[PDB]
Amino acid sequence: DFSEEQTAEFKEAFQLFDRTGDGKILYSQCGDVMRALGQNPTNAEVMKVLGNPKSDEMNLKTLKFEQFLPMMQTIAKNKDQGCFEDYVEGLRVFDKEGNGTVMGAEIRHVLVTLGEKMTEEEVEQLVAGHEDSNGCINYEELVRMVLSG
Amino acid sequence: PQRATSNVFAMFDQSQIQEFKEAFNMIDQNRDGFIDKEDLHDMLASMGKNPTDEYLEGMMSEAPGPINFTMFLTMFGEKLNGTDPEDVIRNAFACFDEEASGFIHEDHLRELLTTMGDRFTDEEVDEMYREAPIDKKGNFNYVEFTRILKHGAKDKDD
Amino acid sequence: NSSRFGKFIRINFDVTGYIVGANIETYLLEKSRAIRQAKDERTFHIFY
Ligand SMILES: [Mg+2]
Ligand SMILES: [Mg+2]
Repeated sequence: DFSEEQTAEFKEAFQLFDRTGDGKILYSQCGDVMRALGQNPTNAEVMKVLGNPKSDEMNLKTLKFEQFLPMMQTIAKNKDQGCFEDYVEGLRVFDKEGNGTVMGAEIRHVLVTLGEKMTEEEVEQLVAGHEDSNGCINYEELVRMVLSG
Repeated sequence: PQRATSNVFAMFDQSQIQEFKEAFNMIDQNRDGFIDKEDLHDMLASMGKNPTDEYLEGMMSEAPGPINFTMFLTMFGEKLNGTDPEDVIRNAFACFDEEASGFIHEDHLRELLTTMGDRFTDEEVDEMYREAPIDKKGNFNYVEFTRILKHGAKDKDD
Repeated sequence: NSSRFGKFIRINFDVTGYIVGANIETYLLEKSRAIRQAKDERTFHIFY
């Protein structure tokens, strides 16, 4: 582990996610905070973390700050690290004329054809951040923007 | 910390001490630079109706004997801390809701106030409800609230 | 109940993919219904 600076960051996030009692942590809350604190891989880690696919009780999904720390390490061992070459090739295959004339409709289609989907307000929210025109980007600007957090 | 205010209220603008010296001059009918039973019992009676309760002895007992100009200034100085003029509160109220119409819904108000930040009880928060005038249909205006929080406006008059 | 008039409804979308308006038109409202009626029918619903 690093010095106590990362423990201090986890503590201030702990007091930051103190709704409905500071002590108890929801797995949704811990997942959100760990993702935002510089760990992209969050999709299929629920089984790798809980050890139990039980996702029925939203009110009481038990987690404590003590065992939370090794969880962060066993996640941060970086089980997967992709780079933009695969992403851009997939999008250029998804692309139609090589420049991105009007990409707005088909990106929504491809994101609604995936089974593991959660949100639509984010789908309408992605227009922010240089994604303003009718799919004007050839995906390089948006890849650069997303790969900056 | 110590919170003794060793300096004479140095952590504030000095305009308020000209208003305070004007108030001191107008209360001091003896004009000796010191308050008195003779002073207040008639200057307070100028707008008041000769109150029977002996709370001016409350002042002269809060600070024993007749109080100096600087004593009055510092006993107000200990009363001001952790507060700022209306500009910053107005800007914050403009920030939290984009519309800036001051339509702070009662549910929204309680959610934004009692829940997050420094934890405190909604029961003591209710003093902002039973006393401060809240607008109808749940929303809560702030400009009048900011004015009454500052010296700009008062709920009633004597 | 008889749909005794032709109609054509045009719905307007946008390049973005959202509805923006509509336009309709009717063809040849049947007449001679107020004048003498066949057996066991009625002119129109408004009169009722
Ligand atoms: Mg005097
Ligand atoms: Mg018909």
